[PDB]
Amino acid sequence: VDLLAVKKKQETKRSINEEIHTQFLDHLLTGIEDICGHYGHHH
Amino acid sequence: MGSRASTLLRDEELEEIKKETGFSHSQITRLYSRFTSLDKGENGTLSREDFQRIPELAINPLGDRIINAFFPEGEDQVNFRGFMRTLAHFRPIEDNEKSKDVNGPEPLNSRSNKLHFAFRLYDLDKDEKISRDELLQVLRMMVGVNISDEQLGSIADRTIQEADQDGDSAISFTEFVKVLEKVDVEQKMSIRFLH
Ligand SMILES: [Ca+2]
Ligand SMILES: [Ca+2]
Repeated sequence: VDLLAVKKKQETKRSINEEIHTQFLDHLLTGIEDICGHYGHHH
Repeated sequence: MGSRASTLLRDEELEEIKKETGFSHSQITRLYSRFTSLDKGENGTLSREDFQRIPELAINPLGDRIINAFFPEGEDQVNFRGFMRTLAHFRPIEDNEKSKDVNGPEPLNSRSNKLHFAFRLYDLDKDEKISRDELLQVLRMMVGVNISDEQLGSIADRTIQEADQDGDSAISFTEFVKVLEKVDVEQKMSIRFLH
C-alpha cells in the first residue's frame, strides 16, 4: 500500500512488564475489592 | 445450618468499598464492623485465619496479594489503620491531576504509593523488591492457565531476566516506575465499572 516500512523508530516490541502488569493490575484490583464484606454470620 | 451461600458483590458490597476509596462515609464504617468482627469476636484487628472467612482468599489462586495487602509477613493482626489504608489505597488521583492546588491533598494512592501498594502484594519475602520466587509464583499462576511446564519455566526465567532493570534479578519499583511513564496505571487503581 502507500507509505513504506522500516522508516523511523516505529513502535517498540511487546514488553513483559506491560502484559504482566496489565493482567496483574486488573486481576489484583478486582481480586482484592471482591472482598468488601457484609456477610458476618456471627454464629 | 449448611446452605447455598454463594456470595456476590452487589451494589451494597460495591458501594461500600467504592466509598472507601471514593469517599469515607459510614457505609464503610459498618463494613469494617462485620469484616473486623470476623476476628473470632475480637473487633480490633484481623489475622490470616480471619481473611479466609471470605470466599475470596479461600478461592484466590495467589491471594498473596490480599494477605500482604492488609499486613506484610511479620505482623499477625491488621488494625483499622491499614484496613482503610488498603481498601482505600484505590482512591483516584485528584491532586496531581494536572492541578496544583485542590483543597485536601492527603498521602494515599499517590505515585510513590502506587509502587508501595503493588509492592506489598508481590512483596512476600520483604526482599524490598519482587524476587523470582515471588514473581514466578504469580506470573506462573497468571499464564500457567495455558502454558506447558518447560514452556512456563522458560517464560518465567526470561521474564525476570529481561525486565531485570535494577539488575537485582528482581523488580518492584524500577522497571515498574519506568513502565508508568508509558501508562498512567496510578489512575487505573480505581474500581468503578460505570461507563
Ligand atoms: Ca519481595
Ligand atoms: Ca530489576
